[PDB]
Amino acid sequence: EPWAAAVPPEWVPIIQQDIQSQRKVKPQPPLSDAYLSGMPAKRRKQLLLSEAVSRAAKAAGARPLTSPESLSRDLEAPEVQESYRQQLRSDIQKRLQEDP
Amino acid sequence: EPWAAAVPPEWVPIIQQDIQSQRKVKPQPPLSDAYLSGMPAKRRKQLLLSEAVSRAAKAAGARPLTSPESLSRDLEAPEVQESYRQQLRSDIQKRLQEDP
Amino acid sequence: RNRGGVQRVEGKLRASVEKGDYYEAHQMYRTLFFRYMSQSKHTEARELMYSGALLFFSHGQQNSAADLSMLVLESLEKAEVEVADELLENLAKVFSLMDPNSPERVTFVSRALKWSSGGSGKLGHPRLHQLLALTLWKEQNYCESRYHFLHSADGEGCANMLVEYSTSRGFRSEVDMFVAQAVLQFLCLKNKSSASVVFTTYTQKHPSIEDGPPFVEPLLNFIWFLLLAVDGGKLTVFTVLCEQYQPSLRRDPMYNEYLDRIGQLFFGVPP
Amino acid sequence: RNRGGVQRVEGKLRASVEKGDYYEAHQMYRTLFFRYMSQSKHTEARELMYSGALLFFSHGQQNSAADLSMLVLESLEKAEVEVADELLENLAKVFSLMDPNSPERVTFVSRALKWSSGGSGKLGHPRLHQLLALTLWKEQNYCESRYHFLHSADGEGCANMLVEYSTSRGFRSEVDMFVAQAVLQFLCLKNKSSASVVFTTYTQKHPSIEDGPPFVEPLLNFIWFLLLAVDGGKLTVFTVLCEQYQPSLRRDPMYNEYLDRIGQLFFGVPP
Amino acid sequence: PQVWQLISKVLARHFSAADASRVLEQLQRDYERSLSRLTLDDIERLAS
Amino acid sequence: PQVWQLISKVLARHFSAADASRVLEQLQRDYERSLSRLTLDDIERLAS
Amino acid sequence: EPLEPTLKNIIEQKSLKWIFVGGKGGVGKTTCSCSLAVQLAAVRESVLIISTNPAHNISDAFDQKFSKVPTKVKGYDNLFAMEIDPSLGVAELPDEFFEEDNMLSMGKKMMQEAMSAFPGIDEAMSYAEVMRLVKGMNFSVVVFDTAPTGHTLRLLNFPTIVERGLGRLMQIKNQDQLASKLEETLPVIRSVSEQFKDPEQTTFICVCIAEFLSLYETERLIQELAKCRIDTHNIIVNQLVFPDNERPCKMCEARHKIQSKYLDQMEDLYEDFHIVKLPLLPHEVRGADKVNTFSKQLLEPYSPP
Amino acid sequence: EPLEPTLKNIIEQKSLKWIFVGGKGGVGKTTCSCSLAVQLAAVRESVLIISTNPAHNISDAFDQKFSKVPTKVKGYDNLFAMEIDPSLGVAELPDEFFEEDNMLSMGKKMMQEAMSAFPGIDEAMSYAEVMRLVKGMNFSVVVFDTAPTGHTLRLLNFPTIVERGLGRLMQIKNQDQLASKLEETLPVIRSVSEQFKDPEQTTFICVCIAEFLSLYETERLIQELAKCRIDTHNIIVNQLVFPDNERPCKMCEARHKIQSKYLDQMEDLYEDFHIVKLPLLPHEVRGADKVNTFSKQLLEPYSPP
Ligand SMILES: Nc1ncnc2c1ncn2[C@@H]1O[C@H](COP(=O)(O)OP(=O)(O)OP(=O)(O)O)[C@@H](O)[C@H]1O
Ligand SMILES: Nc1ncnc2c1ncn2[C@@H]1O[C@H](COP(=O)(O)OP(=O)(O)OP(=O)(O)O)[C@@H](O)[C@H]1O
Ligand SMILES: [Mg+2]
Ligand SMILES: [Mg+2]
Ligand SMILES: [Zn+2]
Repeated sequence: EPWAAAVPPEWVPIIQQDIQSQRKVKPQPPLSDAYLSGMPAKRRKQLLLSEAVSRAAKAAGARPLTSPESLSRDLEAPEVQESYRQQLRSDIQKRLQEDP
Repeated sequence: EPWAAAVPPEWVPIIQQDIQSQRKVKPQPPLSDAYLSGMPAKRRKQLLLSEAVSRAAKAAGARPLTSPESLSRDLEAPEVQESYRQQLRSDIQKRLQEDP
Repeated sequence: RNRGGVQRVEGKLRASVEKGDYYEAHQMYRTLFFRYMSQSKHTEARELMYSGALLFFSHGQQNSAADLSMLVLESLEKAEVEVADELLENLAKVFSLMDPNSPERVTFVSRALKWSSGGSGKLGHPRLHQLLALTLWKEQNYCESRYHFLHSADGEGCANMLVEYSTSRGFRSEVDMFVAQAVLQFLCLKNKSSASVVFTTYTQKHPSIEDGPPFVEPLLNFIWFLLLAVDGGKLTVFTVLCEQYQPSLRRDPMYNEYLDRIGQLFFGVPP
Repeated sequence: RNRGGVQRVEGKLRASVEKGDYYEAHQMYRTLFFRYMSQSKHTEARELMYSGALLFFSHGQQNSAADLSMLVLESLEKAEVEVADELLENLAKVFSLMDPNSPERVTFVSRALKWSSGGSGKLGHPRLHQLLALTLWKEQNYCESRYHFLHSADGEGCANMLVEYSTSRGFRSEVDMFVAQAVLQFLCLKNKSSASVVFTTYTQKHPSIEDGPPFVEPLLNFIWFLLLAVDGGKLTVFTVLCEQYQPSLRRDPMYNEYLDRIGQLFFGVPP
Repeated sequence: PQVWQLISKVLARHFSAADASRVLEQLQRDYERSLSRLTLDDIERLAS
Repeated sequence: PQVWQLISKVLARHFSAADASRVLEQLQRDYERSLSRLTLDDIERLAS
Repeated sequence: EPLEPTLKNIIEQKSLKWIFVGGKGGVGKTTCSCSLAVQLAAVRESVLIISTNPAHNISDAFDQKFSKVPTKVKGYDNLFAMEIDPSLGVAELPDEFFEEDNMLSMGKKMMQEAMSAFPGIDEAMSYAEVMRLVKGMNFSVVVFDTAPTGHTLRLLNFPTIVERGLGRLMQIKNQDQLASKLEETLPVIRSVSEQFKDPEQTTFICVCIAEFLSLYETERLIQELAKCRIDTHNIIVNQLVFPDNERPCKMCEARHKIQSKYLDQMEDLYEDFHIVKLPLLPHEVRGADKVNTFSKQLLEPYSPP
Repeated sequence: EPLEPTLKNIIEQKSLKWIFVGGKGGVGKTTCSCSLAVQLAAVRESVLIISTNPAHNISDAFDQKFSKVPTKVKGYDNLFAMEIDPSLGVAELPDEFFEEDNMLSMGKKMMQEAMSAFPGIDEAMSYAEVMRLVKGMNFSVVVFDTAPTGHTLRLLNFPTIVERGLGRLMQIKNQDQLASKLEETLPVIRSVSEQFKDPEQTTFICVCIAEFLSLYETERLIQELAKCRIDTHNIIVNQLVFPDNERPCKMCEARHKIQSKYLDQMEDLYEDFHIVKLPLLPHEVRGADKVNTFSKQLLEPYSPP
């Protein structure tokens, strides 16, 4: 290849492999905050449903027909929504499993 | 005259006199500071020769051939210049005489 | 019992005044004023403060008396007491009793004027302005006396003060110009009747001015015609008078802008 | 006689320390420091302050010891003492003895670094940076330890600390990226030899990295080739390496700007 | 039973069909993004 | 004897003819203006 | 009939959060404030003491140096102390990876240099710490060892003027990303102002000695506080002298006469105020033990044996 | 061997113009400053005393209220007193002849309203009065009854920072008629700074009591003054207690023990300082007569009978 001319010949082989490997490696997963601490960027890596639904509506600009206050009242976090809260706990446990 | 039409007829005579007198009255002399105190303007109404001569040169932009410091030294306020200082005193006395 | 402290404080204040401990009496006056105000006894507090200020003035305690007078003004302000002639006379007496050169007077008057009808024009009752002007004239503070007279509503005493000021200080040729200035300033203050009375009195009483509406001085005739036109309100007459007398009006340039207000004020001249 | 006061003060300080009146001893330490400085006895003042700070640290007087350490730094600054390894070790010991979370350390180090060759780059002797980094690593303050190592000149201990930090905190897939970040930052600091040694040591010693310059990880091979190119200084090689490895360099976007500096720094790339 | 059933049945009474569907899918997208980018700090925050 | 003689003879040694004449006439103009506009306050200032 | 001459109300008023100790200089603001904080620490879950006075003495009062960040006071478990720092936030160590933005560098340099020595910086920094606390709520109550009457009054006025200025600004907001920061500050600003103006949330302890200067400085301070509408319903008379009739001396007798005169004046003047009287002690009131002993009588009405 | 324990040097140093009295609060700054001014009035042609402390007490000290403009002190012919005014220059009565310029009206309104209550206004106004004096030179010498150590140090630093800022501005002058005003101020600014930094022109009197807090506050004040390079070569130990061996009492004995300890510490610490010792008096030090009597011993080394 053209670029191979500039680099020394013995660098030429490995690079191709690195290129070939590079085309199949799955993109970088979200980084560890420990690593990010070494960079000045302020990037980083909604448990409660009322605010999650409000954010979804805001990002979609959906107009609640009755009211958003009713939406908040419709639950008040009862046992059938505690179902969802421990569903969240389980989901983040599975996340941790995939990142041990 | 044209302006006489607007004003009442009996005002007409006197005004002419005031006009005629007005053309001969010598302009206003400098006002008394007492009078000027009644107006917000900061107008108002060089005893020593060194600074007077410096001001004259500045207003004329004259370049002293030898030096201005020499000009100041040339007098140092001796008796022959005390002549000028009491000449000043006499001149302001005459001023006061004309304004008693 | 709870109130007993105030009575004991008042008795101690009386005793201290008797002993001549004037500064301690001043401090206890302040304390009593604050205690009374906390009880909403505005009238009693003001009367006590006035009596204390008068007493301190009588004994030469200038600074203490000024502080107590300022407390009196504070009492007037906080209680929103409606302006009354007696209170204005009281404040005028206090102002007179002060040291003329002391800055407190400046602080006092500015406040006092700001109190009396403080919502519009620093006017209050022009009675207060008249009293201050009379006090200054007796003190021979001609500048401030004239200023207050101009802001006052009394023209007769104003004219007499102007005559005295011109004779004592005014030059030979400024006699007419003084009254012209005062009259134009009155008109700038929108007080036509004051201007009329002051001009009439000044012309009648001034020794160097010959009696008769047909005055020799062109400026006096111009002022008379200007007053008559303002009574009429005809803009054309005002313009004619201004134009024909321009040589006299140029005697002091500022007259011109005064006229600019006058035409705007009494003849509908747009700004 | 005039000097007798200082000796009596020193004796009283010794007595107070014996009695355990630690705060009074701290105050008298301050007084003695100022008296000595007024006499230009900079060395004696600094030694006394260091001894007092060590003693206060031994007894748990954290705030007093920090204040005395700051006075030591003031003595170093005012006397313009040339940086020496012993003084740097002394300051490092003082910093270690401090409470890790106390703000004084931040104030101390910033000052201490600002003292040692305060005219350029906060460098001083990178020996000081190495000592601070080692102390933090022993404290397991990995972030600040890494920062100082990057500003230090020791790569071997730096590499060991990076290995420990990655194993303890780094994810499974970030192992190569940690060393890549450190190496690129070293190059951004213009320290090529530090980058070479740290990369070599990290690759050799890390359990999850297979020995051999032909590393399986594309990023490690890219870093090795980049180091070799920087040794060569050929811009075309740098551009080729950056282009061919773009998928790996995109793993953390910021790498790119690091390269922008590297090309500017080691390959004459205009800014 | 699971999150989506709960939210769909709750929002079927207060949003329009299009609005409810958009809200639900936006919530699912946000949840997927949060799960993807979850880190330890998120785990401690949840534990608290 | 009078001001003008003094100043002219003093300035005849240090200014050019044109410069000396201009300085002298400017001084005379300033003196005339000061005399014209003199008031009492000037009299007290001089007395001090 | 009169209010109990003790700070018992302060202890019993549990809602009380911000406590200010002030008065004429040298009367004992530091010692009395430390005593009050110690007494509170036996009731509240956690109490802080802040030496807003630039001439910090709490370190000397408790015989234990304190940093600019709260630190537990030796001998206590829930009592903390701090001294306000006039200097602005320290400069973080630059990364240096990229050439620093000179504009921000010099802006922060001037911020940390010029206003650090400005005359009004001390009170402003105290106010900033108050804002930090209103954001934190870490401590149950906080006791301020304020500077003398003048600067303490300046500090107490500062929230009002700053809130008024921010309100004006928000009126002028319509006529460049700082708007969000202003809107973030303004809630904290009204919060601090409201808490200071609420008697149930705060109170000012005026500490004074039985003397003309101290007495009338305290009177002026009380009137100024009333103007600021800060509740103040107790005074601490300090350094009183109680002669011993067994072996009296001229100095103590005359001092007692003067103090009795001015204390009668105080009691007459300050009805509806808990006037707690603190005797002069023959030993330095420094250290946890001595301070606690002094506070014990600060709460129990002292009476000479 | 030691320096004479009197302010005799202050009196004899005739070139001295600006005298600062400061220290811990309540030590006697006001009384000692008034005494020093009274002593000076018997030597200098005319002496002024300025109560820069917002909690002005010179009125109480001399038992005669003083305005914000110098006023002759009762009982003296060349002694004047004043209290600094935090408020800015009053608004002159508008003529009203013409509609007022709203821009200037509101500018002056804000000038007189906002910064009037700003925390740093007091020291700034004191500095402004210092500038006025450096423009006037009406009084031979001026004695400042400064606030406690912190704010006094702030005031003493203010000239340096303001002069530095004006120098920076003049450097930036090249990059709208205010330039002349800045150039008019700058001479006065270097004049005040130079006078403050000149020992022959000024000196700081540190007044303290024989106690730990006062002692070490005074030490910190002295060190800060040395940092500001303001000459200070005398201390005023005040409120000392001298027991009477004839009929001693426990309180006086213990207080004397404490004061003797801390005074020995002072003498050891403050070599090359005229340490003048002022006993506690059994009568209020107020009024011209009492103040003069107190000053008499302020100059003659007090020794118990
Ligand atoms: N009741 C008391 N008995 C004995 N000594 C006391 C008493 N109260 C205060 N002191 C001592 O008097 C001196 C002045 O008290 P303190 O320093 O607490 O005053 P302050 O109001 O905090 O002063 P500043 O305004 O200067 O901060 C200190 O030595 C203090 O120890
Ligand atoms: N030597 C003394 N003997 C007796 N009383 C004294 C003595 N010195 C001062 N006092 C009194 O002690 C109190 C405190 O003194 P003073 O008010 O002068 O202090 P200060 O330093 O000016 O205070 P502040 O910093 O509050 O202005 C006053 O009542 C004063 O009269
Ligand atoms: Mg204190
Ligand atoms: Mg004082
Ligand atoms: Zn006794």
